[PDB]
Amino acid sequence: NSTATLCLGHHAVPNGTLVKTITNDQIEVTNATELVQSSSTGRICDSPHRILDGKNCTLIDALLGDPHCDGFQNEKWDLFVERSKAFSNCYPYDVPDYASLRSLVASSGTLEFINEGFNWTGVTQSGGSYTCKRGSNNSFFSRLNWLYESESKYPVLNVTMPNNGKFDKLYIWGIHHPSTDKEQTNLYIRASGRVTVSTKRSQQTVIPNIGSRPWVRGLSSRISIYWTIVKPGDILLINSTGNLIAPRGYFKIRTGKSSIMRSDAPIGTCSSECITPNGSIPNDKPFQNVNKITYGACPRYVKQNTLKLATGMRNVPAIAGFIENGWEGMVDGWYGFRHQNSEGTGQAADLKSTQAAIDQINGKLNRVIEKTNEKFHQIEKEFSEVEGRIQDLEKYVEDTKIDLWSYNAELLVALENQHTIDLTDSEMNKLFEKTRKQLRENAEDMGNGCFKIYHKCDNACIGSIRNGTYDHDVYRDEALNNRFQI
Amino acid sequence: NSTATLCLGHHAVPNGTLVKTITNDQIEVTNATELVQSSSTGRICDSPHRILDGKNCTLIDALLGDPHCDGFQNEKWDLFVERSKAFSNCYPYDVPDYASLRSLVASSGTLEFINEGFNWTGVTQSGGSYTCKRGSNNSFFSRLNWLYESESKYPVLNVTMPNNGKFDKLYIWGIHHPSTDKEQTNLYIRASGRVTVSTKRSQQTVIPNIGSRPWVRGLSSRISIYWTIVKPGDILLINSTGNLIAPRGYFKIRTGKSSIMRSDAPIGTCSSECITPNGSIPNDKPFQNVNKITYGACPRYVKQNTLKLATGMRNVPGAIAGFIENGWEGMVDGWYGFRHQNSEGTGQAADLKSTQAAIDQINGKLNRVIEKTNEKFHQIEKEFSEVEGRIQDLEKYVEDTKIDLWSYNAELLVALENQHTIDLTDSEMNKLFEKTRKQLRENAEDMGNGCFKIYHKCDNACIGSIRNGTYDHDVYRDEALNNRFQI
Amino acid sequence: NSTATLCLGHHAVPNGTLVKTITNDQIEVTNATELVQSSSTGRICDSPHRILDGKNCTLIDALLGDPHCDGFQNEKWDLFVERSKAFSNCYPYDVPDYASLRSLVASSGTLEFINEGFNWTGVTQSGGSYTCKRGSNNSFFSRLNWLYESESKYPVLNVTMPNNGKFDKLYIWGIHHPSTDKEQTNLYIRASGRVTVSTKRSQQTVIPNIGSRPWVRGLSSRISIYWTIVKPGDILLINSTGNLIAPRGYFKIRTGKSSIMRSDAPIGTCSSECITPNGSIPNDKPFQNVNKITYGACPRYVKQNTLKLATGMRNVPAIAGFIENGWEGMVDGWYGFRHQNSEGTGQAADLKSTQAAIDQINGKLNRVIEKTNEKFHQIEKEFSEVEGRIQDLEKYVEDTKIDLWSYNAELLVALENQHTIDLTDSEMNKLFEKTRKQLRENAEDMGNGCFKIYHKCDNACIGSIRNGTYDHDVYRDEALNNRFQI
Ligand SMILES: *[C@@H]1O[C@H](CO)[C@@H](O[C@@H]2O[C@H](CO)[C@@H](O[C@@H]3O[C@H](CO)[C@@H](O)[C@H](O)[C@@H]3O)[C@H](O)[C@H]2NC(C)=O)[C@H](O)[C@H]1NC(C)=O
Ligand SMILES: *[C@@H]1O[C@H](CO)[C@@H](O[C@@H]2O[C@H](CO)[C@@H](O[C@@H]3O[C@H](CO)[C@@H](O)[C@H](O)[C@@H]3O)[C@H](O)[C@H]2NC(C)=O)[C@H](O)[C@H]1NC(C)=O
Ligand SMILES: *[C@@H]1O[C@H](CO)[C@@H](O[C@@H]2O[C@H](CO)[C@@H](O[C@@H]3O[C@H](CO)[C@@H](O)[C@H](O)[C@@H]3O)[C@H](O)[C@H]2NC(C)=O)[C@H](O)[C@H]1NC(C)=O
Ligand SMILES: *[C@@H]1O[C@H](CO)[C@@H](O[C@@H]2O[C@H](CO)[C@@H](O[C@@H]3O[C@H](CO)[C@@H](O)[C@H](O)[C@@H]3O)[C@H](O)[C@H]2NC(C)=O)[C@H](O)[C@H]1NC(C)=O
Ligand SMILES: *[C@@H]1O[C@H](CO)[C@@H](O[C@@H]2O[C@H](CO)[C@@H](O[C@@H]3O[C@H](CO)[C@@H](O)[C@H](O)[C@@H]3O)[C@H](O)[C@H]2NC(C)=O)[C@H](O)[C@H]1NC(C)=O
Ligand SMILES: *[C@@H]1O[C@H](CO)[C@@H](O[C@@H]2O[C@H](CO)[C@@H](O[C@@H]3O[C@H](CO)[C@@H](O)[C@H](O)[C@@H]3O)[C@H](O)[C@H]2NC(C)=O)[C@H](O)[C@H]1NC(C)=O
Ligand SMILES: *[C@@H]1O[C@H](CO)[C@@H](O[C@@H]2O[C@H](CO)[C@@H](O[C@@H]3O[C@H](CO)[C@@H](O)[C@H](O)[C@@H]3O)[C@H](O)[C@H]2NC(C)=O)[C@H](O)[C@H]1NC(C)=O
Ligand SMILES: *[C@@H]1O[C@H](CO)[C@@H](O[C@@H]2O[C@H](CO)[C@@H](O)[C@H](O)[C@H]2NC(C)=O)[C@H](O)[C@H]1NC(C)=O
Ligand SMILES: *[C@@H]1O[C@H](CO)[C@@H](O[C@@H]2O[C@H](CO)[C@@H](O)[C@H](O)[C@H]2NC(C)=O)[C@H](O)[C@H]1NC(C)=O
Ligand SMILES: *[C@@H]1O[C@H](CO)[C@@H](O[C@@H]2O[C@H](CO)[C@@H](O)[C@H](O)[C@H]2NC(C)=O)[C@H](O)[C@H]1NC(C)=O
Ligand SMILES: *[C@@H]1O[C@H](CO)[C@@H](O[C@@H]2O[C@H](CO)[C@@H](O)[C@H](O)[C@H]2NC(C)=O)[C@H](O)[C@H]1NC(C)=O
Ligand SMILES: *[C@@H]1O[C@H](CO)[C@@H](O[C@@H]2O[C@H](CO)[C@@H](O)[C@H](O)[C@H]2NC(C)=O)[C@H](O)[C@H]1NC(C)=O
Ligand SMILES: *[C@@H]1O[C@H](CO)[C@@H](O[C@@H]2O[C@H](CO)[C@@H](O)[C@H](O)[C@H]2NC(C)=O)[C@H](O)[C@H]1NC(C)=O
Ligand SMILES: *[C@@H]1O[C@H](CO)[C@@H](O[C@@H]2O[C@H](CO)[C@@H](O)[C@H](O)[C@H]2NC(C)=O)[C@H](O)[C@H]1NC(C)=O
Ligand SMILES: *[C@@H]1O[C@H](CO)[C@@H](O)[C@H](O)[C@H]1NC(C)=O
Ligand SMILES: *[C@@H]1O[C@H](CO)[C@@H](O)[C@H](O)[C@H]1NC(C)=O
Ligand SMILES: *[C@@H]1O[C@H](CO)[C@@H](O)[C@H](O)[C@H]1NC(C)=O
Ligand SMILES: *[C@@H]1O[C@H](CO)[C@@H](O)[C@H](O)[C@H]1NC(C)=O
Ligand SMILES: *[C@@H]1O[C@H](CO)[C@@H](O)[C@H](O)[C@H]1NC(C)=O
Ligand SMILES: *[C@@H]1O[C@H](CO)[C@@H](O)[C@H](O)[C@H]1NC(C)=O
Ligand SMILES: *[C@@H]1O[C@H](CO)[C@@H](O)[C@H](O)[C@H]1NC(C)=O
Ligand SMILES: *[C@@H]1O[C@H](CO)[C@@H](O)[C@H](O)[C@H]1NC(C)=O
Repeated sequence: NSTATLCLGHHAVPNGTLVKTITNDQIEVTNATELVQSSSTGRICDSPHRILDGKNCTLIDALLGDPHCDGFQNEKWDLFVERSKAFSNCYPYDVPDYASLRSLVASSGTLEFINEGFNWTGVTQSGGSYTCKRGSNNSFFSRLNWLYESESKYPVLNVTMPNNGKFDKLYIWGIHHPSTDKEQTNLYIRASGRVTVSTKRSQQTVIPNIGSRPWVRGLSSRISIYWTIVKPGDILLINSTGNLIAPRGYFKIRTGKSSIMRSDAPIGTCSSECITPNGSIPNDKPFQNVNKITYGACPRYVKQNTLKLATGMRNVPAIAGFIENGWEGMVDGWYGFRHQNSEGTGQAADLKSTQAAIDQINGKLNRVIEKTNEKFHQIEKEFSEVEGRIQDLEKYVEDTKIDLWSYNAELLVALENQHTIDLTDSEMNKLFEKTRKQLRENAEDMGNGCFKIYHKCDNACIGSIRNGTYDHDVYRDEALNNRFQI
Repeated sequence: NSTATLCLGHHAVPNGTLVKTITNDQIEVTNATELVQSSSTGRICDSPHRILDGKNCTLIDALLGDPHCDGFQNEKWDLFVERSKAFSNCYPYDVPDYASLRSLVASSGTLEFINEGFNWTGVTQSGGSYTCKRGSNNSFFSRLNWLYESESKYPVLNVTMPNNGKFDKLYIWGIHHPSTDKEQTNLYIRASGRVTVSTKRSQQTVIPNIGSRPWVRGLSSRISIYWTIVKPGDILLINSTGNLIAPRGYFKIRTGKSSIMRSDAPIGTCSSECITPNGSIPNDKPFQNVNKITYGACPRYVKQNTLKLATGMRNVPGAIAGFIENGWEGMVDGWYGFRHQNSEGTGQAADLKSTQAAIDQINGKLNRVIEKTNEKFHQIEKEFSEVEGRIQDLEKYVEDTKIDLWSYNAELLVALENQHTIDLTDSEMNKLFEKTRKQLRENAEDMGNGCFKIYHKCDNACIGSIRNGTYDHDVYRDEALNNRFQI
Repeated sequence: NSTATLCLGHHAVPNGTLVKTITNDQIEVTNATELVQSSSTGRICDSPHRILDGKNCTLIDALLGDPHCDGFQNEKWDLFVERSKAFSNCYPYDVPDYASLRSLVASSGTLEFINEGFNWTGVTQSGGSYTCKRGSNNSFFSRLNWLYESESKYPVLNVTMPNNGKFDKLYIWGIHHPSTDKEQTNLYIRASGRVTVSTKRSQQTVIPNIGSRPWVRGLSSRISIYWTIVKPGDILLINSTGNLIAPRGYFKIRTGKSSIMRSDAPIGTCSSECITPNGSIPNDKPFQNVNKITYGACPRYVKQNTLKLATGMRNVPAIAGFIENGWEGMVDGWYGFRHQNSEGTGQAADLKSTQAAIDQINGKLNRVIEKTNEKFHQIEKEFSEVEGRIQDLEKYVEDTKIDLWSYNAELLVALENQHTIDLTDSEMNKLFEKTRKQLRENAEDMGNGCFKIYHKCDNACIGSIRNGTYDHDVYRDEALNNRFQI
């Protein structure tokens, strides 16, 4: 035979993967990678973030100084983990705007407390209760000071505490709501008391409401917790005629990246930057389906449980070229040559075109994988109580956010996959045209991805075509003689 | 040395449509479809959602038990429709945080009420008023209990009601603000009263303010409405020495997909999943411009009133010529096809396979644009009757931010999709041309206008063999090479 | 000698610019434009928006009528600019909902005040203080009326003011908190006063708290500011037994595009639609990095400090064609021809293909640049105090928004640049194919972007190829003779 065949082709695999594009919902590619993190280890890694396990204590109980929370005194955290088993074991209390106090302490990230010498002359300090046992002693919240009558007298208190420092001061104080009038008059001589806590710019007044309350841990009395922030150069001024649960000092309030999370996941010895209530998750992938509640450098939450990014070309199950099919038998390259000549048949991968496609697919992998982590503060996203307007707005904000990011994730994968298909198809065409330019007038396109070479073309000659060193002039006379005969 | 011409082309229409792409603001295509729902029937369909027309009653008036709202007792709804003509015809009242009470009742979706036996020994029950007529006699809110003196005595009430069930209880109660001291002392012996309603985790104390308020429906007194939710295992405790408007029981409070909408649109007999204050709208399209207030499975609201998605190729208005120059208005039975000119005359034939390939891809993207579409969650309020400050600004800002982002998404999506449709329909034309040139081998030359000069005798059957893909170039190669390569 | 060479090419520049695409993080193009506004002039332009410089006055002090703010009476604004140097110099006061009042007045855009004749029979009007000097005399807030005892009597007030107009009325009023019981009884006979301000649909009751507050400008007393909006057809009813700081009328409350901004930037005589606290910025570009706080028609805020949009093709620094190289020596076009023939060598730009590429790039420039400005009202985005739940939600919404727009901006530039690279490559190939179709059998593709023309091809013949009027039949006999020799 005075001719040879040179076919251009691409590889194929027996186990393709379905992905989505702009055109079709399901197209098979040779390989893909998952972009949605859907699994967790189940453990909260104690590195690199400072994790603080609240165990039996809520953050507020550790703030007030519930006795079984004494170990939390002056503690700091990057992430405070509140357990569902936590409980209160001191004086029954409520906190108006509980969520806001819990949030502002959590964000501050410290329970550092500085005692201050308040001048409570005329009243008895450190009132206790059998409902707040600390060891063998009736006691009280470690950071609050229960004031009451001294010598059957409760003089009007007018006590000041200036902030001469360079930091903000967080003062926690309260008001005692006795259950009976006798109880009211025994502790505070008057049948009713008043508290005004003021600064240069603010004032807070609260009236105790004597009366029976539903029984909670052996009492029908209550304490209401309030807070006051005193800026540097401002002054705390306390006026009371009874029922004041006084502060023993202030908490340092700092600005930082700390937060709080509800979780029953065990704390483990490992390292992971992203934390969810289900446990830590890796943050290599750009999206995650584990939990919309996150802490740290985290993939963005989406509704999809899987989004596959194509990392290879379309998978397509005498000799023939790429127009017909792909080559499962080609394992050492993505594109290559098959030939038939006087020496038989052969196959060789084209490394340069293979690397050009691989470099682009790895290129888009870096862009899709590095424009990734959400890294700012998080509102609450789960609610135990029905609250109306503001809770509705929080849910609406989070739902709007998730739908937009789910849309972004869906579009990104479809656009990226369409481009991956296009670029891998383009490399095939570029190799074919490159080969056709080499052959000049010595070959004809058979239309199936193969060239009919109109001269004797041994393996070294075929190698020169794969080489880019084929000299068409050497064979032109023979080839034109074979092509243009009658 | 006879020859023939075979031209490749695509169709064109006289009435094209302008669409947008990544490049141009206006490019004419053969066909397009609208993606923004911009019209409504004006009618609220009563299916498949349970619609409840409030008619003359607000949701709160039906909750409290205004006499002309008695027909709303124990009713449920998926969507409560409040009319602008609604009015109150009972005791003048106000509700601190009205919007929150209205919202949580609306979301619960039921006015189911369970009477309970409270112990009001020592006081007179069921106080009435002439401004709240029921039938012929002075009456009051059906679900509220006006307590006052018994035998010139109002003992300190200390009444309990445990929650021993497995669901939450919503208690509606109130406080009477008399206009004069005589009124205060006649009904409630002391010159001032107190109310404390508490649970294990909450307590609410409110002080009546005796005095005249502006005249409303014949009275200068007021009732202030409050509410309390009691969890299972918790206990309601009521302590009062006067002015208490007592509850007669609790409302069931549920968690579900119910809501409330202000609208004057009539309710109709039809079926439609998306409801807006303008009426029901179809939800086939991905976007809508009718109203940012929606209920049900609805297209997403965008600022654009039209977004046209290309569903055909670019529209482009004696020898024959191919696709390079123009399109073929005379081709009606296909999108791509052939024209030939040979010894037997001229002819035209559509290529069915390549036409379907284009249509299949365009229908493919039509599905993707339409299937990832409906918003399916709860909606905050988006219109406001009073100017309120911080929280209302944030609600408006959230909604404005959302709409701008979805408007951007819709604009980009249509421009990308249209660019791809133009590109794929152009590609099908080029692939059909390349497919033909591969068949002809050395028997033809590209004339540069979308046509081939075939350098051999090429009768109608021979032309048909090229369109059919069965043309054998070897049969004609000798004749063709002789015609091509002469001096 | 009896042949010619015709090469197809595109231009190149020595100083390319790096942009991003879908594939690579850094690809050099001939030209690009910046999409992120990152600089400000430092000046707030007084046009075309009505700027009102508060100078020494906060908006609230101008509202109440602090004497050194008398010049702001009845003033209007599009944007009120509050300075950090502002101060109060009247009676010490607080506003329980300061931020909300400041916001609704700012949004209304006017301090227009309508005096009304209230019936204060039985009390003395226009109470003053030495802490609020107007000229040289004890005075008070210009818009408030300090009522107190007349003839050692303070009768119970029951005063009405109906709204019979067609607009809403904003009433600003207050309550006096005396520091001692002596002040309380001297001004108001009773040891305590009560105020109820009501309408058909609302009622507000407030109790003074007698007692010492921290020293502010020589006094320990306070005024608490409250407000009431009265709709058309509604009625204001004021009931007082002491301590009432009465309104002298109402402020007009309008609905419009006005707002308030904190800034120390100087106000300028210039024109700029977009204002930031750093100063006015141009709004030609679609995005900006200057400040998330904006007023007017503004580019959207993004985290990126630069986003470069390609406005030219990839930059690729005898004769050869585009397969190898770009042509830095081609300055008058984007694509063109280089030839070698019997009359010498030459270069010519192809205007049609250059304009086709430029028109597509200018076309996408309009779409990227014209659909751009945010044109609605803005929440607060910086906070002086630590506040809890609602502030967290405000921060979270703004952070969510900025990340979404930052993502949109990144994806848009990557897609646009990929398409710009692709469309400019396509124009080069289309020009090459157009030339190849013209030449028919008279030339062969040399594989480097050049044609070998197998006939004598003078300057006029080359011109006919570039003009699209080359007649291949004229030269086909000569060309076939040179090509097909054996
Ligand atoms: C329910 O709430 C009311 C309101 O706080 C509570 O009222 C208190 O009732 C006691 C009697 O039970 C009053 O004490 C009496 O005052 C007179 C005044 O002279 C005195 O002579 C009597 O010996 C007795 O001390 C008390 O003043 C009153 N407190 C207020 C603020 O009005 C009531 O106790 C609550 N009941 C329950 C069961 O919670
Ligand atoms: C006003 O009404 C409430 C409603 O009952 C009264 O509260 C009740 O007070 C008694 C004790 O005074 C509580 O009984 C306790 O029950 C536990 C359960 O085992 C038991 O261990 C204690 O030894 C004691 O028996 C009862 O729980 C409590 N009810 C609620 C709902 O908390 C209140 O005392 C009345 N106050 C008056 C009349 O002043
Ligand atoms: C404005 O609101 C005030 C605050 O409630 C109302 O004050 C009430 O005024 C009446 C007399 O004007 C007081 O009643 C009198 O009490 C004395 C006490 O010795 C008695 O001797 C008289 O026979 C008469 O009953 C009433 O106590 C007082 N309310 C309170 C809580 O102190 C006033 O009525 C309102 N004015 C309006 C709406 O015009
Ligand atoms: C405190 O002042 C208010 C208002 O200055 C007094 O309320 C007024 O009471 C009169 C008495 O009926 C109301 O008269 C009504 O006039 C309309 C006119 O159309 C008429 O249709 C009614 O049948 C009735 O006669 C008047 O509307 C009402 N004003 C308001 C704003 O509600 C109040 O009586 C004073 N309180 C004391 C204790 O003096
Ligand atoms: C502004 O408020 C004052 C006080 O609330 C109103 O003045 C009061 O007007 C009534 C009727 O004009 C007076 O009643 C008269 O009392 C005299 C005895 O002094 C009696 O001889 C008459 O037959 C009549 O009953 C009332 O005394 C008077 N009170 C005061 C303190 O002057 C005044 O009408 C209000 N202004 C307007 C425009 O409504
Ligand atoms: C702290 O705040 C309380 C109220 O929030 C202020 O209470 C007031 O205390 C004075 C005593 O300095 C009381 O005045 C006295 O009343 C007796 C009894 O009639 C009288 O005989 C005396 O001549 C003297 O006037 C005043 O009633 C009381 N206020 C109230 C509303 O009851 C206290 O002054 C504040 N202390 C400081 C240092 O700011
Ligand atoms: C309740 O306690 C407060 C806080 O200790 C007392 O306020 C203080 O009152 C004194 C008396 O005038 C103020 O002294 C003044 O200081 C200024 C600033 O240098 C000075 O220029 C004056 O000549 C005068 O000496 C002091 O500033 C003030 N402190 C605060 C924080 O307000 C108040 O006196 C007590 N209440 C009663 C009724 O005594
Ligand atoms: C399928 O594609 C993935 C992603 O490109 C390949 O996984 C990468 O493999 C290289 C070298 O083996 C690593 O350096 C990358 O970190 C891997 N990336 C990811 C996301 O895993 C994988 O090798 C391909 N072939 C398969 C899975 O058979
Ligand atoms: C991670 O944990 C959360 C809750 O801690 C899981 O969310 C619940 O999933 C169950 C699965 O049946 C649902 O029934 C609940 O309605 C979900 N609750 C909430 C509040 O979302 C979540 O499924 C976990 N992630 C997993 C298992 O991948
Ligand atoms: C809604 O309320 C209006 C106002 O009361 C009702 O219209 C009145 O209806 C009664 C009874 O038919 C007539 O006697 C009155 O003459 C009507 N007045 C006016 C001004 O129209 C209306 O019927 C109510 N409709 C419903 C469904 O409750
Ligand atoms: C549906 O009704 C709404 C109002 O319920 C219309 O929206 C308002 O229409 C008026 C009339 O032009 C405008 O002045 C308002 O500015 C519109 N408000 C908003 C938020 O858009 C809306 O145009 C109606 N749609 C149809 C199709 O009738
Ligand atoms: C690089 O591209 C920019 C943008 O296309 C060119 O700047 C434009 O120049 C025209 C004509 O002078 C102006 O009408 C446009 O307003 C300009 N646009 C922008 C965004 O500045 C610039 O000339 C190009 N540079 C080179 C060297 O070609
Ligand atoms: C803003 O207020 C400050 C402080 O009152 C002013 O500074 C005073 O300026 C005037 C002349 O400009 C002098 O009479 C005073 O001696 C300055 N210092 C003081 C009073 O401590 C400033 O001028 C005011 N600026 C404006 C624009 O009103
Ligand atoms: C515009 O002004 C803001 C604040 O006045 C600048 O942001 C601050 O920049 C400094 C560095 O100069 C940082 O230390 C602060 O932390 C920044 N604060 C905030 C809130 O961002 C901003 O850089 C200015 N931008 C321009 C273009 O002038
Ligand atoms: C197919 O199987 C091989 C080994 O059997 C594996 O390496 C490859 O990842 C698989 N392909 C895909 C797309 O998972
Ligand atoms: C938590 O409380 C339970 C029940 O009182 C107790 O058995 C357990 O030891 C506590 N754990 C810690 C860490 O305090
Ligand atoms: C505390 O205040 C009293 C005034 O009641 C004062 O006499 C005393 O010096 C102050 N300091 C003390 C007791 O250390
Ligand atoms: C291919 O090229 C190499 C050098 O690039 C040469 O050594 C070899 O002989 C050529 N022919 C083949 C490999 O058939
Ligand atoms: C235009 O497109 C729509 C939707 O793709 C299709 O239903 C309709 O039949 C098309 N019309 C023509 C004339 O092609
Ligand atoms: C209601 O409460 C009163 C309180 O004095 C009590 O005497 C009476 O027995 C109670 N009635 C019933 C039916 O339980
Ligand atoms: C294709 O169609 C033409 C016309 O009917 C005919 O000449 C030819 O043999 C057909 N070949 C097929 C269907 O394989
Ligand atoms: C096109 O330009 C060539 C350059 O020489 C010229 O020969 C020819 O006449 C021109 N034709 C037209 C139509 O401009």
